[PDB]
Amino acid sequence: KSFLWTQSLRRELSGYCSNIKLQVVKDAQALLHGLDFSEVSNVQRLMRKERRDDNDLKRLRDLNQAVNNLVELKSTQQKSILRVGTLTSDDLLILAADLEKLKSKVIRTERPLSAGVYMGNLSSQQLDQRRALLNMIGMSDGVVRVWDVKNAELLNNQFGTMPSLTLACLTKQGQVDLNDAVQALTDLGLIYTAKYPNTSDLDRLTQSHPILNMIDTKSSLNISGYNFSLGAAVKAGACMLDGGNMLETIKVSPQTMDGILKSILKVKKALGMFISDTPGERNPYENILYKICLSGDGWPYIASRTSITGRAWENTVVDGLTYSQLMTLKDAMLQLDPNAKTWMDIEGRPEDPVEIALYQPSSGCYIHFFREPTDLKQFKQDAKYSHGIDVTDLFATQPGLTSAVIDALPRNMVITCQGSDDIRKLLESQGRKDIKLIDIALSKTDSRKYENAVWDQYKDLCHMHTGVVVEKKEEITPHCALMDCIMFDAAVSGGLNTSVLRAVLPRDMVFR
Amino acid sequence: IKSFLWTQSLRRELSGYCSNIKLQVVKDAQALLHGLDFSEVSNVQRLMRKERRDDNDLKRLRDLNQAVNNLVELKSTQQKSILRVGTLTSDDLLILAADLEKLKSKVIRTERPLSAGVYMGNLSSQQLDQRRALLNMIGMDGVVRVWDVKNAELLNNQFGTMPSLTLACLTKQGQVDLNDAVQALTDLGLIYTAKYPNTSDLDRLTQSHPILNMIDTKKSSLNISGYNFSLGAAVKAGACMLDGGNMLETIKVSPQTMDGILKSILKVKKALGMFISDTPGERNPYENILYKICLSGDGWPYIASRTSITGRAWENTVVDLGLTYSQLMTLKDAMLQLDPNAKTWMDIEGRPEDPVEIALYQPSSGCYIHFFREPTDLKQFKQDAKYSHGIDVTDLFATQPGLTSAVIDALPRNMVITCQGSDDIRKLLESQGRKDIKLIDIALSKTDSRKYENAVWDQYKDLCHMHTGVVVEKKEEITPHCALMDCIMFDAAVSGGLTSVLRAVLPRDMVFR
Amino acid sequence: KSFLWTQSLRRELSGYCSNIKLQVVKDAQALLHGLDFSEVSNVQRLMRKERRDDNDLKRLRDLNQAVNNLVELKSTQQKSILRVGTLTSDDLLILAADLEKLKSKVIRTERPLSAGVYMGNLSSQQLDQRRALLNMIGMGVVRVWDVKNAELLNNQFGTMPSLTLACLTKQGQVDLNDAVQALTDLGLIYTAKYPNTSDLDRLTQSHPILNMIDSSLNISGYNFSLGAAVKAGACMLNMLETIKVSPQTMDGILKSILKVKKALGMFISDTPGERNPYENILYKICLSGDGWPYIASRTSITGRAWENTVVDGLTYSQLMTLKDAMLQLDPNAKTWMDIEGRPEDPVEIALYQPSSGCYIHFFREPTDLKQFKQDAKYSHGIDVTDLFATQPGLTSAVIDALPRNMVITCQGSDDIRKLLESQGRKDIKLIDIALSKTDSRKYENAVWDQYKDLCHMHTGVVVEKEEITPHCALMDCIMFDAAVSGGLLRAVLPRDMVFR
Ligand SMILES: [Mn+2]
Ligand SMILES: [Mn+2]
Ligand SMILES: [Mn+2]
Ligand SMILES: [Zn+2]
Ligand SMILES: [Zn+2]
Ligand SMILES: [Zn+2]
Repeated sequence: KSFLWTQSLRRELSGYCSNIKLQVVKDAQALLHGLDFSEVSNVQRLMRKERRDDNDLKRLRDLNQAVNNLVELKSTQQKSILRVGTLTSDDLLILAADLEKLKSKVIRTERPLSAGVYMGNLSSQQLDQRRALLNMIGMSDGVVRVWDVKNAELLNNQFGTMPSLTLACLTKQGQVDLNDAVQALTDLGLIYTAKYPNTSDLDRLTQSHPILNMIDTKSSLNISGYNFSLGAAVKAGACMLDGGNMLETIKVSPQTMDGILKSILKVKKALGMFISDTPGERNPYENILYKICLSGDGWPYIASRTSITGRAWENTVVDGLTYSQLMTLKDAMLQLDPNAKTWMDIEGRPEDPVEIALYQPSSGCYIHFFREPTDLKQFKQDAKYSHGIDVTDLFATQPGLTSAVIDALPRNMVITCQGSDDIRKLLESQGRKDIKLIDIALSKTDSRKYENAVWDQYKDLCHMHTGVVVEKKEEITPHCALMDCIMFDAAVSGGLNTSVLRAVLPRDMVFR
Repeated sequence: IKSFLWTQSLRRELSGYCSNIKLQVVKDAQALLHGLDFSEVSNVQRLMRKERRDDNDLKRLRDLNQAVNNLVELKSTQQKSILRVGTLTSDDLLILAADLEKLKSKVIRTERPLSAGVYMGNLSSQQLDQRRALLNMIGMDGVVRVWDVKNAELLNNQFGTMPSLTLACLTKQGQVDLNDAVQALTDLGLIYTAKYPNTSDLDRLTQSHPILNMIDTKKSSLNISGYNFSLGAAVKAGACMLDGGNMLETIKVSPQTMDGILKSILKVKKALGMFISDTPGERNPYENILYKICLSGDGWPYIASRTSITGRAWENTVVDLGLTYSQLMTLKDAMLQLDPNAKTWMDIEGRPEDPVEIALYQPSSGCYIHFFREPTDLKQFKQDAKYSHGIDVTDLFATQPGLTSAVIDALPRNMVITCQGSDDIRKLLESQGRKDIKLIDIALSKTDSRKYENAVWDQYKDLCHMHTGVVVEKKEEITPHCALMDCIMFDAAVSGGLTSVLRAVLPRDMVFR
Repeated sequence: KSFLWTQSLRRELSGYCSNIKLQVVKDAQALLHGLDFSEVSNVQRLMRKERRDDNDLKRLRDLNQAVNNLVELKSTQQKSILRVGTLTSDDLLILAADLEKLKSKVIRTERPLSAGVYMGNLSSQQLDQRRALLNMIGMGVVRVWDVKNAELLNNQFGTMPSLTLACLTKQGQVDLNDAVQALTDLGLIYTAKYPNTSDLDRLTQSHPILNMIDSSLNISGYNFSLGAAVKAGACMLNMLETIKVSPQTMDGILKSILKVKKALGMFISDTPGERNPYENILYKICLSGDGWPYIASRTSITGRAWENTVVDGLTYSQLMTLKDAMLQLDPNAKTWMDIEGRPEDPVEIALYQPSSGCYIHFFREPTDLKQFKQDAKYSHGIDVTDLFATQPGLTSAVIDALPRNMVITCQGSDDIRKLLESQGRKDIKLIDIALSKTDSRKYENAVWDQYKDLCHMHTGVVVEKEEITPHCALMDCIMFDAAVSGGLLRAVLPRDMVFR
C-alpha cells in the first residue's frame, strides 16, 4: 500500500517535520491581498485547452512568478553533492541507482506532453499500445502533444501544488471566508492522518463543509497548482494540523539533507519500497525522492518551487544503455513518423562512426548523437579532413546509443542519404538489413549550396565541431552529420525555410 | 491493533445487514429534544458521579430511561431466540454454546462486582494488590461496591449508549444547534472508517468543532451510562452519521436474519481467530457483537433503546443441540465478597459423605453461599427427605454439579467457621483437604436452636424453594430442615433476636443450570 | 562509558592488583620451551572451520590441558558461598539479581553456538531478526559446535597473556623481547584509552610482530585478537587484568565492584554479545574464589560463574533466554507432543522432533493433590516432593513461544487440544495418530534402554493387579514415533532453566 509507505515515512521522518500553519495562512493571506484571481481564472482556462502554445506558457510563468513574489515559503536554488559520511558507500550506490530509475519514470511520464507521440498511419497494435501510454500519462500531422513550445525547459517546475495557493484560490474562487476554507482543510487533513481520503469521504465532508465541493476527486498529471485536485486539497490540509508527522511539512537544509535521505533508505529497505518502471503517477517514494533532490534548501512538498531551474536528478548528484535508459529511448522514438521522408548521415567511417543523425524535414524532428571511435589513428585523420571533433570532447557522450537507436528504428522505414554505401554498411553491421535506402546523388557543389544558410540558422544545435578542417591546403567548414542532413534536404527542395527543429532524443541521453 | 482488524473484517462480512439510518437517528434525537426533561438528564449525571449509589438513585435512572424509551422509534423488542441446526450447522451451534458460556463469565465478572461488592478490608497486601487491580480494570464494613440495591436485576440493560440520546444531549446540554452536533459527529465517524478515533484525533477535531470538547476523552466504557459523554458514545453516534462504511452500529436483526448474522460472525471468527477473552474489563469487538446480537432477536443491537429488555444475552438467546473453567473463574471472583475475618456459620443437609445442600452465612454483612448436590446414596437420601430436608431428588436435577469441591476449595485460609454440632462440618471439610479451617461448636439445645424457626421462614422463605416433602418426627409433621434457614436461625438464637435484606454470594444461574 | 567503567574499576580495585610481568613472562618461557606449536597451529585450523565436532573439541581440550600443565598462573576449583557480613543484606540482593541477569545474557550469547538456530523455511522477518542475532554473537540449523556434551565447551576459550606472548614469539618468529616491547607499548596506550584500529596500525609501523593481530566472540586463547593483545600488554606494565582473588579477598572485591556500579550506574545488559566491563568482571570473579580471574589458565575449572558463586512464573531474564532457546525448533518438521497429568492440571510435558532429535521437556506442580495421587499410582509414578525442585511458569511461557501454525502429532489428540486451547493456541493443528495400546508401546523397553538417563522423575511403583513401567511424556513421544516408524537427542531447554 502506497499509504503504508507514507505512514512509514511519517514515523521515521517525524523529527524533520514542523508546525507550519501560521506560515501557510500568512502566505495565503498575501495571495488574497496581492494576486489577480482573474489571471488565476485565466490560467485555469488555458489548462483546460487540449493544445497549449508559448503564449499560454508565458501566462502560466508570469502568474507563477507573481505568486512566488508574494509568498515566504519558497525553495531556493541549491545544488547538493552527496559524499560518503552520514550516507554510506552502499547508500550512495542505492541512491544513484534510484535517481537513474526516477529520471526514466519522470521523463517517460512528462516529456511526451511536449515532445509528442506520433498517432497517424500505424498498425492496430502500435496505436493500441501508444493509446495505452497516452492514457496512463494524462494525455487525451498525426502527432499528439499538449505543449507546443520553442523551449520545453521552460515547462520545468511550473506545475507544483502549494498549500497557500490552494487555500487562497479556495477562499476567493469558492467565495467563502478564509476561516471556512481553513477548517474544511483541517477536517480533511485529520482524515489523512488515517487514510488516503477518497470520493466517498469527500462527499460526506462536503455535507458539513460545502467549500469542498470545488474539489475534483476523480489524477495529479497534466495539471497545475491552480487546479482543485484531491491531492492539492489533501496536501493543504496536512499543513493545517497541530502535529501529526505530516511528510508535507518537511523542511530540508544542507545540514539535514543527508540524514533525511538516510532515513528514507531505512524505510525503503524495511518495506521493499521501489521506483516504478512504469509511467504515470508517482508512488510515495518516487515522490519524496524527487521532491527532496530538487533542492537541499526549502520545503520539498509545499514551497513555491516555480523559480527553481533544473530537475531533481540534475540538482542532486552522487559523488551500454541500462534497462531504464532503453525504455526512455523507446518512448522518445514514438515521436518519429515512420512514413515520413527521413535523411540519415554520419561522420566517421561506417565501421567506426562517431556522429550520427537522422532528420525528418516535414515535422522537423531529428535524431543526433555521438560515439567514441575505436581506431584513434583514423579518427585524427577524419578530424583534420572531415569533422573537426576533438576526441576528448566525446568522453562526455553516452555510449551504446548506436545499436540502441538503430535497433529501435521503424520496420521498412525508407531512408534518404548522400553517402548511400556507408549508410547501408552501417545499418547491415547493426543487423538492420531490412531498411530501404534512397541514394540522392547530389554533386559536391550542389550538396553544399545551403551550407552557410544551414549553419547560420542552426549552429546552436551542435557544439562538437571545434577543429580546423582543411581540403588539399585551405580551411573549410567542418562536416556535421546533422547540418549535412539539413543542407541536403534544402538542396533537394531548392530552399531552406525558417523552422524550429525538435530533438527526438533527450539531451540527458546523448550526454552522460 | 488486533481489534480494529476484527471490526473491519466484521464490517465487510456483514455489509448486507448494515443500513442507512442517519435520518432515523437524527429524528429520534429531535423527539428527545422536544419531549425530554434535560434537567433530569443533568440529575442522572449527578447520580452517576457519586461513588456509592442506592435504590432511589436506581429508580431515577430507570424512570428517565423509560422516558427516553417512550419517545424514541429505534427500540429493541423483547424476543427470545432458540438456535437450532439449519442455517447454523451442528458444529456452529457448539461453537456458539462454548462462546456464550465464556461471554457470560467475562461479562458477570466485569459487571457483577459493581453491585455484589469486593471485600477490601483486613487482607494481606498481596490480596489487596490483586483485588485492587481487578477493581481498576472494571471501573470501580470493608466492602467496595457502586450500587447498594435491593434487587440487582433491576440494573440489567439500563446503561447502554444510544446515538439519538448522545445527539440530543450534546445539542441541548452543549447549547449548540443540532446541525453543529451532527456535523461534528460526521467529521468523527469518517476517522472511524480507518482507525479507532483517539484523544489526539478528538483534540484536533475540537479546534474545528468546539461541541466535541464535551466528550470526556479519559473515560472508560465501564461504570457509565447513556447520559455520559464518553468517546465510545460519540464514535458510535458518529458511525451512524455516515450512511456508509459498513458500520456495525447500523445493523438491524430480525427473527428471519439472526441465524445468518450469527453465521457471518462465525465465519469471521474462524479467519482471524477472534475469541472471547477471559479478562474482565472492556468488551473486544467479537464479545461486544455477540452480546449485543444475542440480547434480542428483534431490533438494533448497538443503537436502539434496550432499557425495556429483561434478561441477559445468554438468557435471551439459547442453543438447542462439574464446573467449566469459565464458571470456576466466575466463582473465584464471586467469593471475593466474603469477609474472611467475620463470623461465618455453616450447615449442611445430607450426611457428610453425601451432602445434598450447603450453606454459609456471614450475619454482619448479610452475605450467604447456598447450593445443592445430587445424592450418590439414594436409599439414605430417601430416609433424609422423610425425616429432615423434604427435598425431592428430581428437583436436584436442575442444580449445578461440582460446587461443593469448588466452593470449599475457594474458602479463605484460616477462616473461622461456626456451627451447631461440628462433627458433620469437620468430616465434610477434611474430605476436601481443608484441615486449616478452625471450627466453633455452638451447642444449642434442640429447643433453643429452633426458637426463631418460625420467624426466620416468615422473613426468608423466598430464598429457598427446594423443600417440598412432608417431613415428620416419630408421627407429627414438622417444618423441613434447610441448611440456609438453619444458619440464620441458629445465629438468631445466639443473638437473642432476628430484620435485614440478605445478599447471595453465588449468582442463581451458577447454582442452577 | 566502557572505558570509564574500566578506569573506575581500576581505582577501587588497586589494592588487589600487583605487577605480575615476571610471572607472565616465566609462564610464556615455559610454553615456548614446553608446548607443541604445530598443535597450536592445528587448533587454529580447527577454529577456522564453520562446523566443529567432538574430535575438534578433544584437540582443543587436550591442547588446553597441555598449556595448563606448563604454567603457574592457574586458577583452581573454588566454590564461593556469599553470606551476610562484609557484603550487606542489600549487597547480596543486588549481586543475586545481577548474576541472574548475567546468566541470561551469557547463555543467550554462547549457548546458540552448540544448541543451534533454525535458519530454514521461515518468514522474511524471522530470518532478518535471527540473522541480527547470529551476527551479534559472532555466528536448516546453524551451529558451530556439534558435540555430544556441551558442558565440555565450558571454560575452554579464555585468553591468557602468557599464551598470547608465547604464540606471538614462536608463530610470528620474533625474539621474546621484541613481543614484550611491542605488547608493552600497547599496554601504555591502554592506560588512557582502549587502543583502536588506528593505534595498532601506528604501532605496527615500528613493531612488526603486531601485524599478527586481526571480537572476543567465538574465538579461543590461540587466537590473535586485539583483546588478547591488550590484555597481555596490560600485564607488561592499576590494571584490572592483574587482580588476584582469594577466599579471604572475595567478599571485599565484590563490595568494591558494587560501589563502582552504584556510583556509575553500571548494569548487566539484556543484549547478547560482547560483555561490557561489568558483566566481564562479575563473570570472571565469580568463576573461582582462588586465582587470577582475567589472566590465569581457567581451562581445568568446571561450572559457570553463576554455579561457582552462590548467594546465601519466569523472571524477565529467563523469559528472554527461553524465547531464544525456542528458535532451535524447526516449525515445519514433524513434532510429537505428550503430557502426564490431566489437560487442566499437567505435571509433565514433552515435545520431540524426530528428524533433528531436539525435544522440549519440563514439569509443573499439581494443583489437585488428590487426583495427582491416582495418576501416580496408575500412570506417571512421580513423587510430588521431587517437583518442588522444578521451575514453575514454563507451561505458559513454552506454549506461548510455540511457532505459529504448527502441526503437532500426538496419541489421542483430545488432551493436547484442551491444553493448547486453554493457553490460547487455537492455530496449532493436531494429527491424532490412533495407535492401539499394544501397538503404541511396542518400543517401550527399547526407548527406555536408549534413553533412561534423560528423565529421573519416575520413582513410584505403577500398577494396572500387576507392576508396569511408569509413563513418561518424553519417552512416549519417542516410542510413539518409533511405532509409526517401524523402528527406533538435544534438549531445547537449558537444564538449569527446567529446574531451579
Ligand atoms: Mn556528412
Ligand atoms: Mn440443618
Ligand atoms: Mn503418555
Ligand atoms: Zn555535428
Ligand atoms: Zn433450603
Ligand atoms: Zn519423564
